Amino acid sequence: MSHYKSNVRDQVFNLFEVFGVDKVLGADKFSDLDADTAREMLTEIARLAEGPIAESFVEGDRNPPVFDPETHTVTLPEGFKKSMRALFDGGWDKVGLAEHLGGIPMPRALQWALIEHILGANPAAYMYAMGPGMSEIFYNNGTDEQKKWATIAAERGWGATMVLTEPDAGSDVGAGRTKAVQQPDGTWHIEGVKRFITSADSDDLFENIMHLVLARPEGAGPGTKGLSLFFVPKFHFDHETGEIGERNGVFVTNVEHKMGLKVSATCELSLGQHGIPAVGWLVGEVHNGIAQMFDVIEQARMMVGTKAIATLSTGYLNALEYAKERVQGADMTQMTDKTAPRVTITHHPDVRRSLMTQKAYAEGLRAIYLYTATFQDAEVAQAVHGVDGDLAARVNDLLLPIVKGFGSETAYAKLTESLQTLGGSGFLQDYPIEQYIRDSKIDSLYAGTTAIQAQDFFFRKIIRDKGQALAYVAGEIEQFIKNGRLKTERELLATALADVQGMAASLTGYLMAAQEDAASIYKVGLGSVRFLMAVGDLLSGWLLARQAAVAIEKLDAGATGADKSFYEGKIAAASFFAKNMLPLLTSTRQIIENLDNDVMELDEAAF
Amino acid sequence: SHYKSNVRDQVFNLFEVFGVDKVLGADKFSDLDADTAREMLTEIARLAEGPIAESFVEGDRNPPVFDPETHTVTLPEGFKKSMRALFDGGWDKVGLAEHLGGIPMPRALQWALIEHILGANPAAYMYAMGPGMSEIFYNNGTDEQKKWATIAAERGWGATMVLTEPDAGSDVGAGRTKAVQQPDGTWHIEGVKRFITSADSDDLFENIMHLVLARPEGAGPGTKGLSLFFVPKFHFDHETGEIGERNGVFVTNVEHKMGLKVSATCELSLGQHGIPAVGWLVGEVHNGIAQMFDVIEQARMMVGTKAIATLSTGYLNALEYAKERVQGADMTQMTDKTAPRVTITHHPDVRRSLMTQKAYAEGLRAIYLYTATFQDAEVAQAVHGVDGDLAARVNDLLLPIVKGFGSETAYAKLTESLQTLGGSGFLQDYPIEQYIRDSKIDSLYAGTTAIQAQDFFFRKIIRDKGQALAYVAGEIEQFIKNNGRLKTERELLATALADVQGMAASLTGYLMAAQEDAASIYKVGLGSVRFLMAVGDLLSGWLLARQAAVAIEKLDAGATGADKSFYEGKIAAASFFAKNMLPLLTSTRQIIENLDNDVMELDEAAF
Ligand SMILES: CCCCCCCC(=O)SCCNC(=O)CCNC(=O)[C@H](O)C(C)(C)COP(=O)(O)OP(=O)(O)OC[C@H]1O[C@@H](n2cnc3c(N)ncnc32)[C@H](O)[C@@H]1OP(=O)(O)O
Ligand SMILES: CCCCCCCC(=O)SCCNC(=O)CCNC(=O)[C@H](O)C(C)(C)COP(=O)(O)OP(=O)(O)OC[C@H]1O[C@@H](n2cnc3c(N)ncnc32)[C@H](O)[C@@H]1OP(=O)(O)O
Ligand SMILES: Cc1cc2nc3c(=O)[nH]c(=O)nc-3n(C[C@H](O)[C@H](O)[C@H](O)COP(=O)(O)OP(=O)(O)OC[C@H]3O[C@@H](n4cnc5c(N)ncnc54)[C@H](O)[C@@H]3O)c2cc1C
Ligand SMILES: Cc1cc2nc3c(=O)[nH]c(=O)nc-3n(C[C@H](O)[C@H](O)[C@H](O)COP(=O)(O)OP(=O)(O)OC[C@H]3O[C@@H](n4cnc5c(N)ncnc54)[C@H](O)[C@@H]3O)c2cc1C
Repeated sequence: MSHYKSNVRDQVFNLFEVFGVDKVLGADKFSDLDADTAREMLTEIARLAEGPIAESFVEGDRNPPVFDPETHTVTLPEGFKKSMRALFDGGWDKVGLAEHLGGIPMPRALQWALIEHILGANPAAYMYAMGPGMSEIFYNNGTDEQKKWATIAAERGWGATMVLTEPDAGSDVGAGRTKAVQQPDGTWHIEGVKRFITSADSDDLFENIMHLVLARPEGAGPGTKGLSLFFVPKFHFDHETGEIGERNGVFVTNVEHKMGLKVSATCELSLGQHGIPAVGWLVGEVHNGIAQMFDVIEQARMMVGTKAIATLSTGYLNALEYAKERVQGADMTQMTDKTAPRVTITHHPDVRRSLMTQKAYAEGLRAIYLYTATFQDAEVAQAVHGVDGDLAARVNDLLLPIVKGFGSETAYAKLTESLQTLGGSGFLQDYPIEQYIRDSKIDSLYAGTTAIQAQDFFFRKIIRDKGQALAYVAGEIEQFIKNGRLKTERELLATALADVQGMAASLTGYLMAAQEDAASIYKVGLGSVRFLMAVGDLLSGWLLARQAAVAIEKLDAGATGADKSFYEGKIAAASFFAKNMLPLLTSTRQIIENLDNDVMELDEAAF
Repeated sequence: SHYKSNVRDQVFNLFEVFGVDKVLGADKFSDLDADTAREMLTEIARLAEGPIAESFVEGDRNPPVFDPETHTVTLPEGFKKSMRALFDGGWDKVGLAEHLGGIPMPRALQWALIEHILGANPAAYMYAMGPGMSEIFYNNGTDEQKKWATIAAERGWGATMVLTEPDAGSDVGAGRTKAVQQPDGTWHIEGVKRFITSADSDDLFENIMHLVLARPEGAGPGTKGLSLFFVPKFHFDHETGEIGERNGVFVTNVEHKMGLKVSATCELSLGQHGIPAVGWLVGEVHNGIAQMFDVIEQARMMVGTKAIATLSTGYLNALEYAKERVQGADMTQMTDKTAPRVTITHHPDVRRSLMTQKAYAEGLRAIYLYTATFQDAEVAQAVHGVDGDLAARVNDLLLPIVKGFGSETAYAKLTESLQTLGGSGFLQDYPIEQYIRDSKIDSLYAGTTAIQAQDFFFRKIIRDKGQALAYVAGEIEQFIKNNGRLKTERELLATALADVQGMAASLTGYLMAAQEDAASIYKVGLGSVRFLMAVGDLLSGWLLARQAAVAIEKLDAGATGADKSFYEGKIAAASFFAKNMLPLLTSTRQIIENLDNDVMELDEAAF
């Protein structure tokens, strides 16, 4: 079979046995979707991901997209286009799409679990297929007239792009110089060159593409808040019928050569530089670009983190299958006996340490993104957590930099253990892990670098939030702590919580001390990413412990066979993570408590 | 041009810190002075930065192509040009014994020279490892065999080490390749070997000497039944060296790898194509694994230096980018969206990461140069006051540090080098993504990190009765006890030293409990790799601190300009490492002190 090793068993356990998302299924917005159908959908997309979607994982890498300068188009490999079709023909492009655009209503915790499987099998496939959901974002932000266009874009399944980055404006989006010039008929002419645009062309996958392009109107202010968002389609079209018309002046001029994620065309997007204007329409006919664009950035950040977690999961499972089957060496209890029976490497403790590490973090991460997703529907947050819409929004925003930044960095780091398990064979392309790594290194970069995530997590999602969302999550962790076979984990989780509390209190000191000493703010930057990672380790230990608490209930209730084995591994993962991962936060708090600006005062030439 | 060298740091280490110049001009190195050595370093560094780094990208993008019916590989023209450059300079004969045409040199200077090739195009050095392996065959050979070794050395033949079979990788002793004795005293070798580096080399050499482990018919099991054989690709005149008829050792496969592509990694079939693979019993004694380990020691030393070289040019590339790249405002001006833009070396997190790349890069350069000062008894005497026997013991202790800690550290910290480049870090246009891909293998070949950790504990500490480790502990303890501008660094080093002693005592405890309960040995396994990494971090902080003390002396004396900056960066690096990396070992010690066999007893099906 294929490279993509699924785990719907773990998804359902999270959705149903731990977070209780089924408690909303069958009622209200999800009236016509019951718990059984949800499991069947999860099983269906997992089989589609393992088959036709994973079919072209290797081809997309070894036979990558090509730029045609004769036509300013991109060619994609045949096998990848075949997988794209399999996804369209199942309607898996309409996941969580609003009902009035042809989607099936769902809790987003379910939606992202469905999404995970595509991202584990062929992540670029899902990215090419985010058009409809970006069309919906255009709908929510559009005028009534534009809402008709957006509807056409969703129903005909046009592709879509996020167009922010320029050569001199990446994390500083506000530094972009692309301009918008208003015309007499109310349209705008966009003029500029954007860089690193995903899916900017897609060969003949779609009949049109919607480019969501950020630009600065003539005479607008500086920074992000001078920016406006424009709807710029690859082709002109009839605003009633949808009939595709004349080519619009927005062309790809180049296709990057990347370490991984190769079948994802990443292009220089040139607007107006080829003899026809790039006409764009101002979204909602208001000047509000960076706020509007962030509805899409927020989705992209959720996707990138889930992708990372999706890829660590099948990394681990590939490594496990290999370890179970590979004979090498004697049991360590028989080390000196050179006649002793050879063993499979799962008998070797460093192998078992590295499998338990991959397992605990993979499953720990899956819980986080699903937990995060239970705060994205007001109805689910109320039903499962008892929190009103405003608190739900805030905790979702708090948790996104975790899903993206902590997921980003952990999945790549732990795939090293994945590959390691294969011994020398991990370095061969014959096995999928080296590509998992190359495909995953980008997740720490696009949709905001990890540092950008950490600076958002602290400055916006905590400080500007006055600690409300952070205080709410800490409250749930404390409640689990204060409540037998779980006493030791709880003791370690209590240390870990104090440690994170320590780190937050320390950093906030450095920040508010900056008013009498401006250089103090650098200590916030020096610690922000480490603080983010600790919060991600704290959440993983907590969520993993919750899961063990339930596995104990189900075991005491008499689970047997394959179920028993599953629940037994939750206990193992939870105690391992408590004992081997969490303690390191104590020394991290202390390191953060003793930060200084020596590294800032040092002259650049001394590096 | 991708490769950024650092002769200055090498000289600073060799001369101002370790005083390797105290042997130049006397005894074995009569005819080589310190001024000459500085010149050899800067020459090979210029060659590596030019003709040898020139084909780094080409070797990767246009990797060797295998012809299966000729059993040969074609290497890309540009890489072969680099090899001839290496040859025309005698850089294939670095440290080779004088009686083989080599220039006598202390091994510390030798690995310093080699570092440049490994940084510019590591696979080029591997192809060029022939003469040094001929010197090993020489040392282990009969008088008649010594004549062959000399021919092979001065004629510049390539060479391989042939151990791995499909089901014998870490367990070399499981290998089934057989050796059949012939009436005249030769042997016919029959078997298939896997993953053999440089097993074919296009036309770079007129012969290749395969050093093959094989089990003579009727010899015992495990590694002790093995014997080493001299198996030449071509038969040759034992007197004149004239090349004769092809020997029956043919490559039947070449792997497709994640990185290090230009290095042919071949399946080697001995005796399978109707022509016998004649082999000669090296030294005409049965002592294979002992003999092959002379080469395995070399290979382990090289892999580590390779990992370290790759991180150094990784960091230096990252530093140049960060110096030139403008993005964002100073965070003391974060709120003002009209504040001047700054180069990213101003941003705390970028400076945290550069400091991290620097401290580890230069910490690891010190470790491998330190290790190399115990590989000449003459140098060990002059620089350390240590007799030949302890010198060999200390060198054996440090090799798994160089290999195990060096491989894992370089790869991980390269993640920071790529991050510093932002999105451009994911592009092939820059060399870091290849650094990563080319570097992942170092944790695997020449023994995996688990194998390194296991060698380190059981053989280099326990079987050693702890005597080498105690010597090193002494030198760290002596540095702590000795100005007061390093008082904080010394306290942190004292903690760390104690923490590592904690680890070593704990693991020794688990070993001795296995006398009464064999399963306790698993605890040693669970902690071995963490322990190895701990000793590595300790050594880096100790060596970085020694460097700071010498930089303080040199700054106090009135250093200026570029020298001043260099010395200042050593101080900042030693202080950062002590305050940001060393404390984590305390947590690690507590984790090791509390290991359990839960993860061992768990049923495999629960993973
Ligand atoms: C196409 C499918 C596949 C795509 C895969 C990935 C695609 C990409 O990579 S797209 C390029 C992604 N680019 C980024 O993510 C930018 C990363 N850099 C940052 O985020 C910086 O921190 C920013 C925010 C750009 C710094 O600019 P500032 O002007 O300095 O930001 P402010 O803090 O002043 O906020 C101003 C304005 O911006 C909105 N905003 C900021 N942050 C958020 C968040 N987390 N969530 C929602 N909105 C946010 C706000 O509207 C804010 O206004 P306010 O007055 O402060 O409320
Ligand atoms: C030329 C192009 C560049 C090539 C680049 C490298 C390519 C490669 O990867 S080459 C293949 C490398 N293969 C390995 O590294 C094997 C890794 N596995 C191990 O090392 C295992 O731990 C071994 C040692 C194979 C375990 O087998 P055992 O029989 O169980 O070993 P013992 O501990 O009982 O000792 C047996 C015998 O071997 C000698 N020995 C062991 N360890 C060493 C070390 N570190 N250094 C020197 N010699 C060693 C000893 O002679 C020992 O006998 P003794 O009675 O204990 O003295
Ligand atoms: C494969 C790929 C696909 C992409 N697709 C898209 C797309 O579809 N749409 C789109 O709009 N963009 C896209 N991008 C652009 C991507 O979002 C940017 O690369 C990313 O936001 C980082 O910007 P940059 O490359 O300019 O890095 P830089 O902004 O130059 O950052 C370089 C380094 O500086 C650090 N840094 C920068 N500013 C700060 C600060 N204020 N504080 C601390 N550290 C800082 C960063 O951490 C990083 O390590 C894509 C990029 C890639 C690689
Ligand atoms: C690019 C490349 C080039 C190579 N070149 C050469 C060459 O020139 N010459 C040569 O002789 N060999 C060469 N090799 C072989 C290489 O040395 C082996 O791949 C390596 O030693 C690991 O062996 P293996 O692949 O069989 O993996 P395995 O031994 O099967 O390792 C699988 C996993 O099990 C673990 N494991 C195995 N045994 C134990 C144990 N006892 N205790 C704890 N953990 C254990 C390992 O750490 C690893 O995580 C090369 C390999 C590669 C990838």
